[PDB]
Amino acid sequence: HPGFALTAVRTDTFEVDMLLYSGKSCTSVIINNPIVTKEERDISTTYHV
Amino acid sequence: MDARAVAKRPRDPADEDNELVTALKAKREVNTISVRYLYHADHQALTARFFVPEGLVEFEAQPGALLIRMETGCDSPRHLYISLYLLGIRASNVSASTRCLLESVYTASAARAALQWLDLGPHLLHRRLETLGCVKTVSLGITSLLTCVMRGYLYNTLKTEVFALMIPKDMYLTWEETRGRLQYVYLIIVYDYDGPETRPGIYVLTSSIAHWQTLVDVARGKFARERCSFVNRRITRPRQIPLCTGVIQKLGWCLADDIHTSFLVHKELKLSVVRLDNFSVELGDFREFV
Amino acid sequence: AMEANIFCTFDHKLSIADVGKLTKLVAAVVPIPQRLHLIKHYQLGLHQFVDHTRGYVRLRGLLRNMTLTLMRRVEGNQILLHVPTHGLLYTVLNTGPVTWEKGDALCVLPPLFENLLTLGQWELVLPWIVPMPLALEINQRLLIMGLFSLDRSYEEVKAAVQQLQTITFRDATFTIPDPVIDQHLLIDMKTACLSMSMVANLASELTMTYVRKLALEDSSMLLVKCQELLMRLDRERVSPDDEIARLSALFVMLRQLDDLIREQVVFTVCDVSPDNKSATCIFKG
Amino acid sequence: RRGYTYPFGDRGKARDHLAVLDRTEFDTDVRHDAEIVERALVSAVILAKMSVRETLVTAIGQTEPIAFVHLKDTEVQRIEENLEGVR
Amino acid sequence: FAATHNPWASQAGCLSDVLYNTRHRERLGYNSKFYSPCAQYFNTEEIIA
Amino acid sequence: RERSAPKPQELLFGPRNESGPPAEQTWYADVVRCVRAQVDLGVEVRAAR
Amino acid sequence: VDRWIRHAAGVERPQLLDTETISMLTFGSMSERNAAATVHGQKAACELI
Repeated sequence: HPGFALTAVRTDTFEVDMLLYSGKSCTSVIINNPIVTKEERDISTTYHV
Repeated sequence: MDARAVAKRPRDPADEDNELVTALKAKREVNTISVRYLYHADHQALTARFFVPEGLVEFEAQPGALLIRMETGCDSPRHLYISLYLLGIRASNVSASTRCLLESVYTASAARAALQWLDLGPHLLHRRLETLGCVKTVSLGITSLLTCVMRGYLYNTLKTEVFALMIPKDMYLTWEETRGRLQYVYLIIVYDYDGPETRPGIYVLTSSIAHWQTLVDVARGKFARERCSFVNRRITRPRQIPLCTGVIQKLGWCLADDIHTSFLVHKELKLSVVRLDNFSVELGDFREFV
Repeated sequence: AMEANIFCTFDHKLSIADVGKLTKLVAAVVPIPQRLHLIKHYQLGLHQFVDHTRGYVRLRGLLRNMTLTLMRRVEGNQILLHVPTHGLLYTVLNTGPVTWEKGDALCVLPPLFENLLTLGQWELVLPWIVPMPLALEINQRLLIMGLFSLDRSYEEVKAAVQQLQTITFRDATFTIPDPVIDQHLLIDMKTACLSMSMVANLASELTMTYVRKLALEDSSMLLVKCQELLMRLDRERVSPDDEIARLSALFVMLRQLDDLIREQVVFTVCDVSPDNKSATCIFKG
Repeated sequence: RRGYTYPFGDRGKARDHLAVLDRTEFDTDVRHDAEIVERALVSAVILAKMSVRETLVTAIGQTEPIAFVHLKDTEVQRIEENLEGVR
Repeated sequence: FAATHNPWASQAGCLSDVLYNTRHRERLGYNSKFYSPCAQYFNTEEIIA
Repeated sequence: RERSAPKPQELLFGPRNESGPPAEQTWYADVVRCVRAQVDLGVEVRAAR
Repeated sequence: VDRWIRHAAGVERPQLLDTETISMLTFGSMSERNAAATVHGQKAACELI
């Protein structure tokens, strides 16, 4: 035994299934019609909604 | 191959139904998506998306910054993207006041590390920097996205507004009295071969001179001291092999009335800029002169 | 609405596997020697230019003369090719050995290396798509190892040539072909090297005479120290018509050398796929 | 200097032997010079052998002997006669 | 209610403080990618924030 | 002045590195002119290398 | 002493493209190699104070 001890610290990551409660009309969500924008590239054309 | 067929005027989107409209109308089907007008579907500018860490995003939330990609001798982050401002702290031209200002702003691991990677390598700057376009977006985060264009104007998604190009004043350079109806904007880097650390000077030029030969002759006439020092270091400190007293890169065309002097604010710090309110990008790689 | 494409015809009948193989390169850069609407498959690629006496230098000159054209679509009996107009962005395939990063300024190089579409008499040899810094590096390395041809007998020359031959560029290591074959140097390489040697040699002689006169005039004070420099190197060790002929010859040799001196940027990259074989880029000069 | 300029097969091996050769300078003590001169010479001979592709012994516990490289035998014979005279 | 149960860890500059505070670790040359359980307890600048 | 070149982490993190001397030096000089016997002694003068 | 301690602790010398790689490392990198097989999961890195 050397002249000094030591305290070790450790972390373990657990996997968990949560449950969430919410009250009726706790929030109101505001949305519009989805909107599409075009990125033009020759071989493949992409559209962002 | 007929009289009626050849006489036809070309087909244009505002009157011809968009492709998704064609498909849905032909099936007689509906989507929840509102898809009649496609945004970005009439843009002439060619854009790209870049990711950068938060430390380098200073002074970049303002559209109109000029963006640079620089080489690093490492492997996994090997290319970082830096702004012309961060390039200014190293510029041995810019005055002490502006230098201390943007040194006070650019205080993070990422930007400072960009500075050591610039100061470390034996290569000259122009053999380490590749130029990108001018930026117009900001999407914040620990790693942020920037949208950059290098061919054309610089404007909002609806083209509701045009974003200027912003130059820091101590880099702004002029060589002519009577302003031309059209002027090009060039980037110039020049090297001081005096002292142990060859001090690089950074310029953004504006001139009506389109031709390469007369432009380079005027530049060499105005940069006499650096050429003298190039020949001097050739003579006095041999078997070190300098090349280039400077390089010139072309990106832009603006009308003289569009350019104005302006201020720039960030974190209530006050930086002075020269602005080109309407501006278009056309990038060409460097050319070297001695 | 529509675009002006170029049609290409293959004469040798194509097995279904081979026309499938055609699709696998449906976005690569296929050079063409001329602008015309319907061309025969012999014209595609660089095989017609492959003369085994002439190497990399002549082929890069020709590639500067060539017209680059993206393969666009594949159908039976005829292939669609697309000539890229300036400024527009296009999708290209990475055929060369090296990977790409955003913002890379690309060039074209002659083939330096399974052969594509080995028809009975023909082979499809695409150019190398390379970033410009490696273009400078490889051109210089090949050029220098061209210089050492006359004294390859001594061991240290062989070791230096080996050191110049191996090239690394962003995690890619590959060996370029030696421009010396059977101790004989290909005529194009020999002419280029001789021209560079003569340019330097004749500059040495002419510059002293023509500087010492100009030094009298120079208010920009650099020509006097230029004369000082040329005298410094001088310390390290004639008819007028012949003199004007010598100047003319100096510029002739300089003109013959221009292919090694400057090359154009043809593509520059905007984004690259995780499928790294392909990337989008805009078309330069 | 010559080794740093010379085009070796791989930079690592020649660089290491040249580095142990580079920082070998003396120390104002008589006894230690006898060790360090030999210690420099062995590395120098390693480097010279690698330069001209003659072999070097990689056996553990064996050091490549201190000797010339590719001199003609008359020169080294007169060297050894001079060394006897120095004895 | 003792002053400290581990003098080598609680003091403002002791062994564990310089070893595990992210700031003192930045004064040294660490590698940021490695998680350290102590950093949660010791980064006193963030704790004060 | 007796400072070794900074280790990389010192330059990446923390308060700035600095340069020792200012670009301008402060000097005093004695000026003697012989053509008219005259000496200038109380001179404050600036010097730069 | 360094070699003796490294062989006692069992760790290899730092080999790297020293300067630029070390600046990158101080910026952050994944240096620790994987184990060949891990029937038990992620390494519970213990820290000692």
